[PDB]
Amino acid sequence: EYIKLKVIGQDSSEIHFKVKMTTHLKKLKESYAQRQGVPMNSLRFLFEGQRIADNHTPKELGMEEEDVIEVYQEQT
Amino acid sequence: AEERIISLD
Repeated sequence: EYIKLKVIGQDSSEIHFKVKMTTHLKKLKESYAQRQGVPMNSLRFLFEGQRIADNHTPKELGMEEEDVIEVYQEQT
Repeated sequence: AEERIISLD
């Protein structure tokens, strides 16, 4: 029901999140950006290379315990 | 860095 996801930043640091399978991943994006002190819209969050939308859930994306989310600067 | 785990929802 809850899984732990590892969010890896551009500098190789990690913040882990415990989320429900039904959680909207906007909440992870907002929390991560808050902790980094950057605007949420300055970042893109990828799972298996694909962009995570605000309304995506772990269940929708097939995420599993200890899966990795990568954070990159938004494209320009 | 120390381990950091944040619970959501």
